[PDB]
Amino acid sequence: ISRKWEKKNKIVYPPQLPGEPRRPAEIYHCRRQIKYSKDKMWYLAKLIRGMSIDQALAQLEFNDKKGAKIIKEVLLEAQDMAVRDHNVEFRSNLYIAESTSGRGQCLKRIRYHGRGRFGIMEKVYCHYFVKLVEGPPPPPEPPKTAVAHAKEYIQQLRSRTIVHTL
Amino acid sequence: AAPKNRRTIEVNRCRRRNPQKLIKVKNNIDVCPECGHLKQKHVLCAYCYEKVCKETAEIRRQIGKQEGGPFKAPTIETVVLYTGETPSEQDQGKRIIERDRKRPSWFT
Amino acid sequence: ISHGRVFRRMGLGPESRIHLLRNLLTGLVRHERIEAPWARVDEMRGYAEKLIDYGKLGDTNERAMRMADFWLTEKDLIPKLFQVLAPRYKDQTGGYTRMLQIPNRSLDRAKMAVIEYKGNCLPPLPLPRRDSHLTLLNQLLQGLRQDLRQSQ
Amino acid sequence: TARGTPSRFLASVLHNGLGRYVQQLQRLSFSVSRDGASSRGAREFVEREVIDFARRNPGVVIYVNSRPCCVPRVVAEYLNGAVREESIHCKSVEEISTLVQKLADQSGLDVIRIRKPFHTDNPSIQGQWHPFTNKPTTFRGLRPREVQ
Amino acid sequence: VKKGFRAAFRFQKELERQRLLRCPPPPVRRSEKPNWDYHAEIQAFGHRLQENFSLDLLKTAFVNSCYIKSEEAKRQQLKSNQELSEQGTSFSQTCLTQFLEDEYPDMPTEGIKNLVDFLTGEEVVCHVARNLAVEQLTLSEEFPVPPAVLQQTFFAVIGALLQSSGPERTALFIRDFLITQMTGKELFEMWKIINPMGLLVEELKKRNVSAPESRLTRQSGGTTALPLYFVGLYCDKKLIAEGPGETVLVAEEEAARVALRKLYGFTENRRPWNY
Amino acid sequence: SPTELTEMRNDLFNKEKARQLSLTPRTEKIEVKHVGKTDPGTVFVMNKNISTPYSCAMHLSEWYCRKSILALVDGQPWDMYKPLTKSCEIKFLTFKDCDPGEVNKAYWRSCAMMMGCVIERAFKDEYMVNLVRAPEVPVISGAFCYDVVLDSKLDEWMPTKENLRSFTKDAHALIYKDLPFETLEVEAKVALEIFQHSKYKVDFIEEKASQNPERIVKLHRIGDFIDVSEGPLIPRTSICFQYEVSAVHNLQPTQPSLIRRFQGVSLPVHLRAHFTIWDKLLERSRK
Amino acid sequence: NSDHDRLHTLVTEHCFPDMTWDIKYKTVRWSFVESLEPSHVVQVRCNVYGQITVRMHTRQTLAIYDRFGRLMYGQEDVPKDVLEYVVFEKQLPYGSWRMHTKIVPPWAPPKQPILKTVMIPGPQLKPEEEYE
RNA sequence: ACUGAACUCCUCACACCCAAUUGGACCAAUCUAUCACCCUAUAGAAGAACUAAUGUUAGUAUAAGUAACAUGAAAACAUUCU
Ligand SMILES: [Mg+2]
Ligand SMILES: [Mg+2]
Ligand SMILES: [Mg+2]
Ligand SMILES: [Mg+2]
Ligand SMILES: [Mg+2]
Ligand SMILES: [Mg+2]
Ligand SMILES: [Mg+2]
Ligand SMILES: [Mg+2]
Ligand SMILES: [Mg+2]
Ligand SMILES: [Mg+2]
Ligand SMILES: [Zn+2]
Repeated sequence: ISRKWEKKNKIVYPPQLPGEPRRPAEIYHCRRQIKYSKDKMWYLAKLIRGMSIDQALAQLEFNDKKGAKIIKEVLLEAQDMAVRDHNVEFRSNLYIAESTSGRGQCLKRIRYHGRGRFGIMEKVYCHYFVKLVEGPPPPPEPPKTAVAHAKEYIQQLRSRTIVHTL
Repeated sequence: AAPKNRRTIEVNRCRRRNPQKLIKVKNNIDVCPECGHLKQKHVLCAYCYEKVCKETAEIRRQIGKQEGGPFKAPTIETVVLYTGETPSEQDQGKRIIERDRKRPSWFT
Repeated sequence: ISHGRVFRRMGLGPESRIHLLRNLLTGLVRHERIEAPWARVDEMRGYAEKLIDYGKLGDTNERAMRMADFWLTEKDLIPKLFQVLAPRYKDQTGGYTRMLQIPNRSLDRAKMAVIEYKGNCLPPLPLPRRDSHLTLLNQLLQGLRQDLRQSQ
Repeated sequence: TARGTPSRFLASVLHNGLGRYVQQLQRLSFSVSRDGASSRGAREFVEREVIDFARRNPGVVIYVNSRPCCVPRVVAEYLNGAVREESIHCKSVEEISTLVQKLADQSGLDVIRIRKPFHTDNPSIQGQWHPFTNKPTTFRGLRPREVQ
Repeated sequence: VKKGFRAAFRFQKELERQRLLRCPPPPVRRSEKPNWDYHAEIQAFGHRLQENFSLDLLKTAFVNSCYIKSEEAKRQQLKSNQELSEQGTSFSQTCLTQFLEDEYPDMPTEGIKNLVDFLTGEEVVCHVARNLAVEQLTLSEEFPVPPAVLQQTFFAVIGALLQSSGPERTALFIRDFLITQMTGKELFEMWKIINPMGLLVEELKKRNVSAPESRLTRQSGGTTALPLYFVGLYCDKKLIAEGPGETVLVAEEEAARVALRKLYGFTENRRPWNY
Repeated sequence: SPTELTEMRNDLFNKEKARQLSLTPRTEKIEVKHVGKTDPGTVFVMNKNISTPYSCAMHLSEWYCRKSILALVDGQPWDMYKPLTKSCEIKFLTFKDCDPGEVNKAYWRSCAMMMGCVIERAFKDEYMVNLVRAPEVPVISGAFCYDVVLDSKLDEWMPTKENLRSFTKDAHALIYKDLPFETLEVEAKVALEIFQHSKYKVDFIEEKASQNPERIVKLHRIGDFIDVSEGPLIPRTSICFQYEVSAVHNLQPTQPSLIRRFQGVSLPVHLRAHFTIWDKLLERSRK
Repeated sequence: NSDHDRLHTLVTEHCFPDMTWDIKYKTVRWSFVESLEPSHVVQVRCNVYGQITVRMHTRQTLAIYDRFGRLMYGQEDVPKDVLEYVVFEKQLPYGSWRMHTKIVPPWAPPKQPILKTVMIPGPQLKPEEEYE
């Protein structure tokens, strides 16, 4: 098995020079062996990707899926450790940069069928990962307007060359 | 009927990452003025409702102790009085349920 | 097609639906406040109002007594229905029940509702209160009202 | 295949032939082993041919390192910064000579598909064709069906 | 486990290669890598350029003042290339001016100065030094060598060539290694200008010629989003130059640029440089 | 030139900001206790004269930041971006409080200031515009008013519907810009230095310096625009959602100079009004 | 430099967690500058362990950063005057004198203020509970 | 007239397009002899090479988060009701 996500919190950067932008804080947290399908967990992860910590918590508090409570607990733990140990000034000044669900170690069981035949149930377990980055959530990628999109078209037209000749 | 070919991960992603399947963002979440916990606009605050349910459970335990047995529903009104409270003029002729705690602020 | 069908299909059939509503309504009469799945509460609200009306009809009315006897499985509530609830609402003409939505049941995430009889002794629910009249929008609308009143 | 491989355009390093020809190869490094059948050819090359090549190519610095080695190698560094490493493992003296001569005559550009066998910085002398070449003009520049 | 060593060694080599590609080490000056002898490298530099450099002069050219300062600071716990670089830069500017004036007598002094500045600029000189291996032999206190220091070292090398072989050989060197850099380059790609129409008007005034009349020679797709306008500048009803564009203003500006090119004799089909 | 006047006023503003910041160097921890109904008992150790009630809301949660418009530091209304001075008790006031009157007044003042900025940067160069004052009118009045003296060349000119709509478009551009409401407690001397040209603002500054015990005056800046504030303002302009410069009425008693009152109306994002109600409010905001 | 190997021999085991626990995953730029008054012993006491109290009034510098190299305590350049009462202990066969504990008197001046603002949450009340 | 092949010419290079079968030149990896000593050489050997046997074992996919499964009601969780 791999446990690199936990190690990711132990990387120490060298001191920044005074004339350098303040490096945003980053907190890697995860919960391993959640009794929940990674496919079902992925929907919640995608839902909360890119949102502020408070908005993500609000969205998860009112979600009926079982994984919502687990993700909320993980996010709360991440916030607590970010404030205590990663020198994050404000609780709410955090946004979910990364949130993914990983397959866990699963167990195989037998499902009895009608005519003495059987199938192999898998007691599915999944991991859950979050990276919390300090600072306001990045603005959503604005949809490309007609002006810029026609600009792209004209650039493509100009890029044309006389192919297969001198 | 059995599948004729394994469905590729590309097709499966196209299917199961569709917006129709993605979880929709709720925009009716608000902060309860009373306690500041999160609630939905059309739903009662969970925290405040838990307060009310716990106080109701205590009052109902007192009611059960007073009644003392099944099928003992009173034929008269009921009034809940807390420590340091006395039945008022309209509270006369109504069964009194005594609570050992002080009057809650939200209760009136 | 269910155009105009006003009764939900609950339980194991019509009789089972009636019995489920009967149990819910008996609990409502006993406790003056009940939590139950939102659909069942919505279905039982009308029957609660109808029981209040039958109680208003009077203790001595044979039809009202029979209806109460059927609808209250615990017979100790019939005196309560005829001597507490009905006198309480004698002034009112309707709206004896207050129904509100509650956070979904943790067990199965069912849509939950709390239904109570108005004027009960239990602690008040966190009712939704409209915005204060002193808000910016409400004060502007108050200005509208005053100007319209003065002009016409 | 071409689609599964990078491609470039035929080019020189610094217009290598315009003013004068500058040999692009600048450094050769032969890692050879005193003992080992693999580097017998490399040893013979160092004994007999490396000096002649060195004096024939004064612009190339040649280093010879005798080190315990199971696979003798020649590393060629060109002026443009390219580095090409070729194993001379079990190569005869003539094979090593030809390989070294090819490295000397080669340029530092990558050996990948070349899109065109030619490269002109001034492809046109009479004016690159445009739709209005060969099209006669009209009085007052009146477009077809123009009233005035 | 499978008995054997060769497959394991190969896999270790592949893992090392992938690790290096993913996280390449910080760049290191070639001097610090194996197989480096400064004297042989500098001699090979001279022989590669086919010029009989004086070794001491070339060493003094390759050594920089900042390197001397860093070396002295380290020693706490040599002649720089300043004069050689100054001489080389001065001679290079004068010789490039001579070349350009001889090749394009109609080019104005401003254009000649701008072309010389382009040829001796940080970008072009840095590219030439990088592909001539001056950077490898450059002694500097920081790596990669900054473009300013690289340019200074290259001009110091030119000055050393001047002091060793003479003005004629140095001029040949410049013609070979800087005049070639404008091959394929466009006049206004090398000399940035603003208001080419105004500059052309000035030039015609100097030549005692009336201001050109901009006139629409050809047109296509006027009302579309991809128009083509060919605009010609007419002098006393005589076409001097016509240029295309997307809008009429752009076409006129480009026609002015073409007219300037023709007047200065830097047309695309001009006589190629002689070597 | 007006651009030069704005540049020098902003320079003085920044000079005063830096002067106060230097006067308050290092970091002194001040204890501010949340006395609000929710999350009671929380305590924030804050940088003296650096942190803000907005920073306290940042510590609390994002909902506090988004919903809180004012702060009652020790019972007095403080702008959400006004630096805190001493250990105190803080309570956040939103638009939907039981008694949001103070928040309404702050919103009214902020909208008036935005209108003043739009007016000052609307007219053409030749005409001269002098912002006399933002009269403090009740919200019941149905419109926030800003008083301006226009040039004698325009004393006979009344804005058209298109001109009013252009004013609204400029105000909406400001709202989209979403500039914070920077605040300063600046001594009357520096305030008069900043506003020396504007006689009306000079006398208003003198009046405020007389009213308050000391000569401390409230200067406020949205962007490149500095004005004397009758009180605390909104944190940011993006709080405004609906905004409409409704009318311009020429005050009847104007012998010396013609004072025009620009009347407008706005509603924050928290209190959006439906289209029809908004139209009726606009109609009533032209009196 | 986080030279825990030498710190183990330089400080007592009772002191090492205090020396190194809270400073994990953060760079410290502690530096020394000339002392102000000569260090002198204060008192000594005593299977058998030595004990020596030394009073120092020196001048020092701090710059404690985060995992991300952003300063969070003290200026790196400006030095401060430090009054410390350092207690050494010794094992009595091969043990030496190592820092055992720093005694901070109640009258000592408050230390340097923190750079980041902090919050101290009040009682997280359950529904039945009410704030007091 | 032109277009038109792997035919033919042209610059360079040539053993480098037939099933079963047959001849030949090389060779991956392993061990042994002796070398070598950042991966090898000359030889001797052999469990010496897998895109295919509804091949065997193990892992994980697809079908699929689908088929299918489950807890009578309220409540003081005492208790009561159907
Ligand atoms: Mg069986
Ligand atoms: Mg059913
Ligand atoms: Mg053909
Ligand atoms: Mg043939
Ligand atoms: Mg086999
Ligand atoms: Mg295989
Ligand atoms: Mg197989
Ligand atoms: Mg699946
Ligand atoms: Mg299906
Ligand atoms: Mg089913
Ligand atoms: Zn609440």
